Order: sequence, then C-alpha cells, then structure tokens
Amino acid sequence: SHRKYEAPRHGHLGFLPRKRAASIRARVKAFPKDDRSKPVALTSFLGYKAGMTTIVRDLDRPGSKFHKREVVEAVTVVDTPPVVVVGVVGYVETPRGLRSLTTVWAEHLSDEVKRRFYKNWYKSKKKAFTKYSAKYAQDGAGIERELARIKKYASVVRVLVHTQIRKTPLAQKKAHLAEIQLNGGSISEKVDWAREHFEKTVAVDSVFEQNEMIDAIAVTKGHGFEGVTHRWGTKKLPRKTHRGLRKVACIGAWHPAHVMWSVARAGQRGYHSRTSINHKIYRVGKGDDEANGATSFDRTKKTITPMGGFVHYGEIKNDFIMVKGCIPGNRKRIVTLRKSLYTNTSRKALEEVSLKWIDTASKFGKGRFQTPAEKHAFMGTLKKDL
Amino acid sequence: RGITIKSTAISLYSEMSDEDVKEIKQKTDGNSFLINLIDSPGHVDFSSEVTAALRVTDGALVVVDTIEGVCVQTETVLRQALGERIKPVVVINKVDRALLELQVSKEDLYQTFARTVESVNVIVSTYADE
Amino acid sequence: AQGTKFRISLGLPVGAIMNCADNSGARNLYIIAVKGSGSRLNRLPAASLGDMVMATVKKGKPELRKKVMPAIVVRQAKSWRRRDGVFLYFEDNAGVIANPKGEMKGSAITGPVGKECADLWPRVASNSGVVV
Amino acid sequence: MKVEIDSFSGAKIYPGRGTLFVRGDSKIFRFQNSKSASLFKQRKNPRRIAWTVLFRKHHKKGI
RNA sequence: GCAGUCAAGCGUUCAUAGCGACAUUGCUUUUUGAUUCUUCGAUGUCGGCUCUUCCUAUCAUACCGAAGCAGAAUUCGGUAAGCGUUGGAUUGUUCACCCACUAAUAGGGAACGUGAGCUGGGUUUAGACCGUCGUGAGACAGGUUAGUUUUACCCUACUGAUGAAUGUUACCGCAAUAGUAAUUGAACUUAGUACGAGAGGAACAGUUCAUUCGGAUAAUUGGUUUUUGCGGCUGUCUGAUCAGGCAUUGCCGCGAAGCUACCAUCCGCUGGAUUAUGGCUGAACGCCUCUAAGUCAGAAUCCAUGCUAGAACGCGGUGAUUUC
RNA sequence: CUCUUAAGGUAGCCAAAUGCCUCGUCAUCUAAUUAGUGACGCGCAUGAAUGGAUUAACGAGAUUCCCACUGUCCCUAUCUA
RNA sequence: GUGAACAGCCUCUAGUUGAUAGAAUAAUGUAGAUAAGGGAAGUCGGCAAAAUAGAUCCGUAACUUCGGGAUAAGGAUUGGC
RNA sequence: UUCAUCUAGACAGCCGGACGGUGGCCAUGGAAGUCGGAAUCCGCUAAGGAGUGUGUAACAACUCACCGGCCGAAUGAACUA
Ligand SMILES: [Mg+2]
Ligand SMILES: [Mg+2]
Ligand SMILES: [Mg+2]
Ligand SMILES: [Mg+2]
Ligand SMILES: [Mg+2]
Ligand SMILES: [Mg+2]
Ligand SMILES: [Mg+2]
Ligand SMILES: [Mg+2]
Ligand SMILES: [Mg+2]
Ligand SMILES: [Mg+2]
Ligand SMILES: [Mg+2]
Ligand SMILES: [Mg+2]
Ligand SMILES: [Mg+2]
Ligand SMILES: [Mg+2]
Ligand SMILES: [Mg+2]
Ligand SMILES: [Mg+2]
Ligand SMILES: [Mg+2]
Ligand SMILES: [Mg+2]
Ligand SMILES: [Mg+2]
Ligand SMILES: [Mg+2]
Ligand SMILES: [Mg+2]
Ligand SMILES: [Mg+2]
Ligand SMILES: [Mg+2]
Ligand SMILES: [Mg+2]
Ligand SMILES: [Mg+2]
Ligand SMILES: [Mg+2]
Ligand SMILES: [Mg+2]
Ligand SMILES: [Mg+2]
Ligand SMILES: [Mg+2]
Ligand SMILES: [Mg+2]
Ligand SMILES: [Mg+2]
Ligand SMILES: [Mg+2]
Ligand SMILES: [Mg+2]
Ligand SMILES: [Mg+2]
Ligand SMILES: [Mg+2]
Ligand SMILES: [Mg+2]
Ligand SMILES: [Mg+2]
Ligand SMILES: [Mg+2]
Ligand SMILES: [Mg+2]
Ligand SMILES: [Mg+2]
Ligand SMILES: [Mg+2]
Ligand SMILES: [Mg+2]
Ligand SMILES: [Mg+2]
Ligand SMILES: [Mg+2]
Ligand SMILES: [Mg+2]
Ligand SMILES: [Mg+2]
Ligand SMILES: [Mg+2]
Ligand SMILES: [Mg+2]
Ligand SMILES: [Mg+2]
Ligand SMILES: [Mg+2]
Ligand SMILES: [Mg+2]
Ligand SMILES: [Mg+2]
Ligand SMILES: [Mg+2]
Ligand SMILES: [Mg+2]
Ligand SMILES: [Mg+2]
Ligand SMILES: [Mg+2]
Ligand SMILES: [Mg+2]
Ligand SMILES: [Mg+2]
Ligand SMILES: [Mg+2]
Ligand SMILES: [Mg+2]
Ligand SMILES: [Mg+2]
Ligand SMILES: [Mg+2]
Ligand SMILES: [Mg+2]
Ligand SMILES: [Mg+2]
Ligand SMILES: [Mg+2]
Ligand SMILES: [Mg+2]
Ligand SMILES: [Mg+2]
Ligand SMILES: [Mg+2]
Ligand SMILES: [Mg+2]
Ligand SMILES: [Mg+2]
Ligand SMILES: [Mg+2]
Ligand SMILES: [Mg+2]
Ligand SMILES: [Mg+2]
Repeated sequence: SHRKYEAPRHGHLGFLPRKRAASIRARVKAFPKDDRSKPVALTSFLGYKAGMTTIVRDLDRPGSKFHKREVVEAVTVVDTPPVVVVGVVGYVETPRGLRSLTTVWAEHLSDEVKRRFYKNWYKSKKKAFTKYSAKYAQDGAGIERELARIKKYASVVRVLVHTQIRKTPLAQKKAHLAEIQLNGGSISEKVDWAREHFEKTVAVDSVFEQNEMIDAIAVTKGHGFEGVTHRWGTKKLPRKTHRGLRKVACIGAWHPAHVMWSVARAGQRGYHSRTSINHKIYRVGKGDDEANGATSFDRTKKTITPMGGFVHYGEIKNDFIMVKGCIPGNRKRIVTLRKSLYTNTSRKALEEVSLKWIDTASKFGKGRFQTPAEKHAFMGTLKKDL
Repeated sequence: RGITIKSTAISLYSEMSDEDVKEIKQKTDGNSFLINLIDSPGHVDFSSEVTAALRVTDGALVVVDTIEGVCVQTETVLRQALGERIKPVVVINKVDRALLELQVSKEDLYQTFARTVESVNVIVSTYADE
Repeated sequence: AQGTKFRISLGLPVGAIMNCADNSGARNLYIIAVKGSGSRLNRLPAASLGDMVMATVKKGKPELRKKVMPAIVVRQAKSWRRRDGVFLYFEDNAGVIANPKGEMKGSAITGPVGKECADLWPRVASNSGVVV
Repeated sequence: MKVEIDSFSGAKIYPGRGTLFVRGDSKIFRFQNSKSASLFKQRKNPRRIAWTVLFRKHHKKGI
C-alpha cells in the first residue's frame, strides 16, 4: 500500500558505504584548478588537530542586526609546524587517466620520515634509501635525467612533503608523508621549485593567509558498531515494542524480496573520510612569535595554548592555523587542509576579520582565569607557598 | 490611509511684498491677505464634499500630476467648478517624478507642460460660463 | 512582522500554557499553533520569544474565552543563546494577545520583555517596560 | 567587551561562559558556571558559602 | 475511477477563454461485482505505528505556453515524480468531519507493502449483560464487557568486519564501476512604483534571516555521573576518637573527563548539454513559415565539477629485499 | 364504536451496557468531540420480582472530565549490572 | 539496635560462603537509573512511569440508610543541643 | 479519385479601384452594407454583395469578396487509402 504520511528519507546516500576509511589520512581527492600564470605554490598543507577555543570579534555585516556589535564564535586550532619537501612526482594525461611517471627524492631524509616505511623501525637495519641516495654521487647523474623526464612529459607535478612530527607533543615519531599538487606555472618552474626545496621546509604563511576560505579533509571520529537509531537518525520505537526500540520496524516490503541498499542497518559509525568545505581562516599563528593569544584589543602577552594545555593534546609551540568553527576529526589526528576549489564571493567570505579576544581559560574544567598571572592577582597568596 | 475623505477648512494669514500687490488687477487694500482654504478629496465617492466646498469658495487651485497628466477626475471636478462659476488657476505638481522616473529632458519636459495646459483649457472652454 | 528575526531556541510547543502578561483580561494563553512553522512527521510545532502564536485563553474573562486569537511570546523560560554568546532565560513563559497586523489588544505589558521580541514588534515595544 | 562578575560568587565571567537569569522583578543575575547557578537556585546564601568573594569580605580574609 | 471525438447550447454579444447536451470511441485495476484457476497434512485476518522504494492521472516548488491574462488574484495547458506534502479534537477505524499551521497540506502501488517488526483498539472461540427472535436448546452480516500474539544459531538478501593465492615486504597514488543532495519560506528594499477611473497593487537585481533535509563537531551552554572525585545525612556494626564497613551504586548537593542536543556550534561546489517553450536564417509553396537542412537561447532535468567507496581475479610510480 | 388473537404498555425510564435509521435533535464541555454529561421521545425492538425506578457505602469492574504528576510524546542523550 | 512493629535496614549465637570460569566493555537487548524547556500534544486508552506517602497540630464539601462520606479536600511543623 | 483555372496571362505575392439610386423595406431608444427579420431590384460599369470582416451609441473610418496593374508557367479545390 502507499505510505500513509510522507516524510524525508533518513540519512544521505552519497556518503556510502558507511565503512572505515582505507587510512586515517583522508585522501585529498581533488586539487584546485591550476592557474599557471601565478607563482609556484602549494595547494594543500598537512596539519594536526589540537583542540578548540572561543573568540570574540566585531562584526562587519551591514544590514544585519549584529553589525558593529561583538560576536563570540567557536574555533578549531590546527598545529601546523612547517613541512619539509622530500620528493617530486609527475603525472601524465593518458586515455585511462593520470599516470605517475616517476618519483625523485631529496638526497637525505629525516629518520622520522624514513619511519613511514617501516612497521618495526626499532629492530630494522634502517637501509631504506641508502642506495637510492648514491645517484647524487658526482653531480646528480641519474636524478637530473628524471627531472628532465618530468619536464618533457607530465601534465601535472606533485611534491611530496612530510610533517615534522617530532615538533609536536604526540607520542608518534613516525611522520605523515603526502603529495601536494604544485599549482605553479610551466611544468618546469614547478619542478625547479621542487629541486630547490629538497629537505628545505615550507612554512604555512607561504600557503594560507587570514580570511582565506579553506576546506578540511580528515577522517571522522570513529565510534564503533552503531545501532540504526543513532547511526541513521531513525525514530526510536514506542515503549511497548517487544524485541527492541533502537530499530527500524519494516526492513522492507515483501517485494523486492530483498533488503535493499537504501534501508538503515546497524553497523559502523564514524571513521569516514570527510571533505568539509568553506572554513574561514581567522588567524595564522607563528610559533616563532610570542603572544599568539594576543590581539590588538587584548594585548596581554600569552600563547594560543590554554591553561593546563589543550586537553588530550598538549601545547602549541609551532605555526598554527585557527579556522572558524569545527572540522571533521578528533584531537591528534592528521588533517589535510586544502585551498578552496572555487572562488567564493559570498561576502560571508571576503569579510576581513579581526580578533578582539581569544579565550584561553582552562578547557579541563570551568576555567575561570586567562593566565596564571590573573589567577594570583585574583586569589592572593596560598599556603603551599606563594 | 493617506486619502482626504472629508474636505476640511483652514484660514491662512500671509503677507505680500509691496511691489506684488501693485500687479493686483482689482481694487485691493493693504499688503496682508487672508486665504480661506479648503483641502478637497479626489475620489469620486467624495465628490459631494467638493460641491460642498465649491459652493462656499470663489476660486479654485487645480493640481495636475505632471507625469500622470490631467486625469478623469481632474475633468469632473473642473465641471464642478465652472458650473458654480469659479475662476481656476493651475499648479502642475509632482515634477521631481519627471526628472527621476522618466529621465526627462528640458524639451521633453516643456512640451509635457504645453499639452497639459492645452488639455485643461479644452476643459475650461467647453464648460466655462459663456 | 515588522522586521527580520534571528533564530532562538524553541521552548513553547503546542499545548504549552503561558501567563498572559497584558491587562487584556486574560490570565493565560494556551498555544495551539505557531505562525511560520514548517512541517515534519510527528514534530510538534513550537514557539520561542517574539514568535506569533495562535492561542486560546483557558483562564480569564468570558469575553475572551472559547475563541482563537493571535498572541506574541514576550518571555520564554527556556535557555536560549543570543549571538553575543549569552545563554539566558526568564523566570516564566508569557505572551500578550495581539491582532494579525501586529498591534496589541492589550494596553500595557507587565514584567520584563525580551530584546528580540521588542525589535520585531513596535506596537509591542510601545507598551513594554524593562526590555532585555 | 566588558567582562562581568558572577552574581553569587563575584567570579569573573568571560564572554560566552556561564548563564544569565532575568528574575521576575527584572533583576539580572549572572553565573559563571553551573555550580554557582545551582546553589543560588537552592536559595543558598553566598555570605555563608566559603569560597565566594562576598564571604571573604564578611570575614575580612585576604585583605 | 480517469481521458477523448462531433458541437446543439452556456459564456449579453461569440460553439470550442473556461465549459458543454443528444450521441459515441477509449483507458485504468487504490472501487464493488462476476468467475472459482492456485492454496483447506494451514501463504498469520482490520487499522495504526515504523521504514524503504516505485507510479503520475502534479497539490507545492523550477521554466514555460493560453485566458472572458490591466494590476493583484485565479483558471486552462506543457516539460517535469528532482524535492516536499504536516500538528491536532471525535472514531478501532480504512473512510469521514472539523480546528490549525503551511509553499502545499496531490492520488496511488510494492501479497488491499510491512505481526519470527510492534500493537492488539476492531473482527472472530470458549465467560457474561441487554434488545428483538425462538416452546426450547439456542440465533442475530444488532449492542456491550473480559479475554496467553510462540522460534532464527541455518541459506540467501541487506549492513558493517576479516581473508588464502599473484615472487616477498613497504610507501605514495591512479580511477573503472557504483552511489550522490540539498530544500523551501519570510522580512527589508525595488514601491505605495509599473498597471489602474478608483479600490487596490507586483517583478528582476541587492540585503538580512528563516524552514525541511544533510555531514560533522564539543570552545561554549545544557543533560548524563561508578571519577563512587569532594562534601553532606540517616540507621547500624568496628569499645570512644581517628578512620572505616554494611544498607544490591543507602540517600542528598556539587561534580571534571567522556559520551551527547536545532537543548549546542560549524559546513553543504559550479561548468556544460538539454526538455518545454520562445527565436534566427530558410525552403518546401515567386509569398509565409522556429524546421524540412542548418541554428540562438532555455527548467527544481541530465552529464560532468565536487563528495563517498575503490574492482578484494583493474592499474601506475616508488623504497628496501636475508653473507654467518 | 370496532377488529385480530385475552388484554392493548399504566407508574416510571431512555439513542441507556437496550435506538435499525444514527455521528438522532437541542443544550453543554473543547480552537476543533462518531467521545462525555443534561435534555427531548410513535421507543427498529424500554417498562414493572422474566422485577421497574431510585439509591448512601463498597469496587484490581466499563466510561468522561479536572488538579498534581511525569521520557507517553516532541526527541532524543546518558550512566550501571 | 532503629522503629508502632515477627516491616525494612545493620549486628551477636548458629550456619553458609554453594550455583562453570578468565579477558574484553560493540550493536540489540533484559534489569536498574536520570533528564534542559514543554507537560498527554504520544496512545484504542495516561499502558508504563512520575508525583503522594510517616507523625504532630490545624482545617475539612456534595450527599447520606445519620452509621458514614474522611487520611475528603487542604495548610503548618519534623535535626542537633 | 472527381471537378475546375491557365500564354485570350491563371495560383501566389505586391499594388490601384471596391461605386451610384440609397440612411433600400418592416421594425429599433438608437441599427446609415456590417444586433435582427423580410427583400436580393436597378443603374453606371474593367468590376464593386442592397454586403466579407474590423469598427461606431448611430454614421464615420479601415477590410474583403469583385475588377484591374505587376509578373510569366503552370496552378487550385474536394475526396480516397
Ligand atoms: Mg504519497
Ligand atoms: Mg509486548
Ligand atoms: Mg571541557
Ligand atoms: Mg500612480
Ligand atoms: Mg504521528
Ligand atoms: Mg554540566
Ligand atoms: Mg483509477
Ligand atoms: Mg469568442
Ligand atoms: Mg473542451
Ligand atoms: Mg478463490
Ligand atoms: Mg479451484
Ligand atoms: Mg510467511
Ligand atoms: Mg504528466
Ligand atoms: Mg503564462
Ligand atoms: Mg473578450
Ligand atoms: Mg525520488
Ligand atoms: Mg494522534
Ligand atoms: Mg489491490
Ligand atoms: Mg496485507
Ligand atoms: Mg513478515
Ligand atoms: Mg506475532
Ligand atoms: Mg480485544
Ligand atoms: Mg465471547
Ligand atoms: Mg428487561
Ligand atoms: Mg420468549
Ligand atoms: Mg440485525
Ligand atoms: Mg453479538
Ligand atoms: Mg555481506
Ligand atoms: Mg560516476
Ligand atoms: Mg492608495
Ligand atoms: Mg529578488
Ligand atoms: Mg548528529
Ligand atoms: Mg559533562
Ligand atoms: Mg556510618
Ligand atoms: Mg556504601
Ligand atoms: Mg552537442
Ligand atoms: Mg560537495
Ligand atoms: Mg584492489
Ligand atoms: Mg384478539
Ligand atoms: Mg410510557
Ligand atoms: Mg430509547
Ligand atoms: Mg429513546
Ligand atoms: Mg436490524
Ligand atoms: Mg477526549
Ligand atoms: Mg444521554
Ligand atoms: Mg417488548
Ligand atoms: Mg417487555
Ligand atoms: Mg406484574
Ligand atoms: Mg427493587
Ligand atoms: Mg434509596
Ligand atoms: Mg523503641
Ligand atoms: Mg526481620
Ligand atoms: Mg525487626
Ligand atoms: Mg542446614
Ligand atoms: Mg544496554
Ligand atoms: Mg530499561
Ligand atoms: Mg523533562
Ligand atoms: Mg524541569
Ligand atoms: Mg504543569
Ligand atoms: Mg489525544
Ligand atoms: Mg482498553
Ligand atoms: Mg500505572
Ligand atoms: Mg490530607
Ligand atoms: Mg526544633
Ligand atoms: Mg499554359
Ligand atoms: Mg488574380
Ligand atoms: Mg493571381
Ligand atoms: Mg442593420
Ligand atoms: Mg452595425
Ligand atoms: Mg425585385
Ligand atoms: Mg448599395
Ligand atoms: Mg462605409
Ligand atoms: Mg480570388
């Protein structure tokens, strides 16, 4: 029979299967369209998600009811120590799609990167790339043939960067290595730029700037095996039903005599590659700068990191991106940050933003004090001492 | 609602410069004049408040929206005046409409005014007391 | 509806009774519908402060009972979060009987009124005491 | 961006943090956290609650 | 139940704007009959609940064509099922009816979808009351009240989860194929303007919000508390004190972390080809004609862009590959 | 006055757990009532120990409403064994 | 012991410490809990749950077979010293 | 398939004319070819209905049959399957 009352379907089917991502680094699938009339530059950037905090700022949005009035907004903080180029990869157009033609690497590589190639680093004989490096022997005999090979061919050039994991508070030691597409100009200045950067780091003011709308590509917080009530948003069933409420009642009609792909089932929730778009950059922080949490209106030297330190993360000692709102993934997870794939002119974009103030109260509790200074200035002296 | 419904009266006291009263081509004392005014309604449904005001007055100030021209009710309130033997004078009003809405040009405007006056005198000659 | 109104948490679904804050003669207001609400299977429509509801008077002068009228919610009693970061709430829910144009069948509102509700409704502002 | 002070504890209230309550009398109350708010609604007396600003003043502590 | 054909007539005037008699040709299988082919060593009956998908004879939303289309509003039709189609009072109801919001509250199918999915209000056992019937036992497609809703561990399907083999191992990627997504409204302003005698009274562009849906996220606010974390309280037991036990987590206040809420916050891309329809050039047919050749535009459509998985028998690049 | 059968439904009661028509009609209660209550009564097919009408108290009986209450619901989340 | 009490809760005498174990802490369950604002809108129906609860003092309606209805309703108070 | 027109100039297109008794008779509040009935004659003609439409309150004003100018070879109507 027909339905009885119409209601929208539960859950979006262009986000299927709801399985676990192949890896915890979400694949950055599309890069932006290359404009070759602009300097060789990176298009994405790796990151580590630290935590969130709160800001206030004036609002320039004429005709709103909060024009020139302060607003307060959540923000996520990505710890972005500069990343070090160690490779160049070049892809050719072919009638079956882009083909990687060759890879060429830097002459030496941090052991924190070479860790990426082992599952038992400690007990290895760490011989990875020992004999590749010898092609640099006299003048780079072999390697300069490859670089020419990329220049001759190669509709697209990608650079292999890797995170300086050791510069963060994680227990990891094993860096994250990723391709980043050079949107430079001329497939040649693109690959010169790569050679001119082997083992040379790239900071992130090079890549992004204040107010730049950017996308976040990461792997959703995993949650294990979920019932359909919470996993799909299904209606919890009436208190009286025998055999369970967190269920779908009619797994399907008699015909098609098959449970169909479109019906909510119990299974894995979270741990899904998500590409989430249009998060405005609110501040690009310098580690080689004091007073990261400072602002032209607050002006009381303090770092970004909050009292007690970011919960489950640690302290911010490096460059960081502070982006408006929230992003897929949890604290400590690798986070690719893409430049926007289109030129947004919404004017919600395009809006210059200036932080009045950046909360740095503790997140481990009902944090009352911005700085250990102002605690004391408020509390007084105490018995243990001072 | 922004529509006059009852026609209501007000008496205005106003002066005139010494050279202005010299032109007055009828016997005329002093320099201060007393204007007994009535603000009338346009709607046909209220025409009874026009004849009620035209019985108590001597001249009539007739207003014509410049862009709308002389309209059907302009025509019939005039037949109300000339029946009662009342002298008219005209204000072609609302011109800022012509510069903004119509982007009019000086000749475009003058000739607007001419045919409008031509239109009123047609009404005036047909019904004005021979 | 003289203005645009930013979203605020809903706290008065249908069936809710709120005090009638005006000297109209009504002691309360029983919400049966909320103007501007949309549709979802099984979802009770609900009002926040400033919203125009359709109500009846369960306690009050007979001349106002047995009859559906529009009301405007002026306090809300359910924590809501302004764009300046504050979660606030009143001690009670309350509204005033109005007419669709937004005018007020009352004559003077008693008790505080919320900022959002009074920006929306001038005729309501004209009779409000302490706002926000 | 005036910070405000907790009505019950005199604690400092940074933007976004805590709650604000409009009593019937139009008297505004600010609470920096949930605990301060809970106590006040239990009708507790801050002068008798040991950690509040206005209990150290009534006991001339730390001044 | 729905749709054509002829056109007397309605439409002041005028057959076909919108309608349409007398006739007559059809379609549909959510109606009810007619049959009795399957099932009586048994295919779980009504309705709701839940949830998915499909149909179009389209209620709304996109773009259009017609009008007895001035505006506003409405009607008729076209492409069109992309997307939505609701909250309640009485009833077991399907149906009905009314209140009320709404852009709209369209009709249907899937064993009159869906009972090892629920419920069990109705129907339809045995208990019992009434009314009419009956000599009686009893009967009623009359009323009424009580009345056990069983199994999955197997196969397949669906959801998620591993995995042999390919010389070994590790890293970075490609993209076949499959999936795909956003929705709709209001206020300001345009404007008391176009139009209109008046009464009334728009639209495109711009601004601010909002609804339904989606994916995440936890700074905040809120909820949860075995942090049995700190405090408080009763009873009893440890001779008192200190400090504890027991009271199935003894109870109360607060309670961080975690989990989480339109109860919380953030985010949801833009190129092309088309439909209908409007056109250009232009014959057929010395004219005309959007069409016959050729061609411009153009829709909530489709294809891509983007997003999701990645063929476990599709692929590339790359590293290191066992002294004894 | 009369016919069929002997009599011809009185006192009461009612769309009642008894009314087909029927969601009866009127009043009331609700924004809205096929529900409830009060009325009406040519009552398909009420009615006097096949007992009629009424009744305080009692009732794990059927039914309607109100106050309090609340995860029944909006609309779900969370903790324990 | 508490307490009106052979209630419940803790203890002395006496008896028992027996129910296959270990490690994990997904979904769905069964059993036990809590919940912002709203408060039956959920449902055939308030089913289930919640609210109430002892005792002292106060106050207590229609109706009634005068016996009741009654803990009606409804207020106040409660430790320690 | 049947019937028509055409080098004595058709069909099409364009272009000129489309008159005079006459506002023809009965009506009509008005009706001058053009709401409607009845009449359907004549004159002057290359031809022009007592009117094919549009129009008016009624005339006016355009329009068409009909005639002609132009061009120069074929073309028109009604049926069948
Ligand atoms: Mg439907
Ligand atoms: Mg059950
Ligand atoms: Mg925290
Ligand atoms: Mg105008
Ligand atoms: Mg429902
Ligand atoms: Mg909390
Ligand atoms: Mg049908
Ligand atoms: Mg016609
Ligand atoms: Mg028709
Ligand atoms: Mg059969
Ligand atoms: Mg048979
Ligand atoms: Mg079966
Ligand atoms: Mg169609
Ligand atoms: Mg149209
Ligand atoms: Mg017409
Ligand atoms: Mg669909
Ligand atoms: Mg319902
Ligand atoms: Mg069927
Ligand atoms: Mg069935
Ligand atoms: Mg089944
Ligand atoms: Mg069953
Ligand atoms: Mg039953
Ligand atoms: Mg029975
Ligand atoms: Mg009987
Ligand atoms: Mg008998
Ligand atoms: Mg019967
Ligand atoms: Mg029966
Ligand atoms: Mg499987
Ligand atoms: Mg595809
Ligand atoms: Mg007006
Ligand atoms: Mg617009
Ligand atoms: Mg969610
Ligand atoms: Mg918490
Ligand atoms: Mg103890
Ligand atoms: Mg214990
Ligand atoms: Mg093409
Ligand atoms: Mg996308
Ligand atoms: Mg594979
Ligand atoms: Mg007899
Ligand atoms: Mg009787
Ligand atoms: Mg009866
Ligand atoms: Mg009766
Ligand atoms: Mg019968
Ligand atoms: Mg009811
Ligand atoms: Mg009754
Ligand atoms: Mg009888
Ligand atoms: Mg009898
Ligand atoms: Mg007897
Ligand atoms: Mg008796
Ligand atoms: Mg008695
Ligand atoms: Mg004792
Ligand atoms: Mg005992
Ligand atoms: Mg005892
Ligand atoms: Mg024994
Ligand atoms: Mg459980
Ligand atoms: Mg349970
Ligand atoms: Mg609650
Ligand atoms: Mg509460
Ligand atoms: Mg309540
Ligand atoms: Mg109900
Ligand atoms: Mg029942
Ligand atoms: Mg119960
Ligand atoms: Mg009592
Ligand atoms: Mg005492
Ligand atoms: Mg010939
Ligand atoms: Mg000819
Ligand atoms: Mg010819
Ligand atoms: Mg005539
Ligand atoms: Mg005529
Ligand atoms: Mg004759
Ligand atoms: Mg003639
Ligand atoms: Mg003529
Ligand atoms: Mg001819």
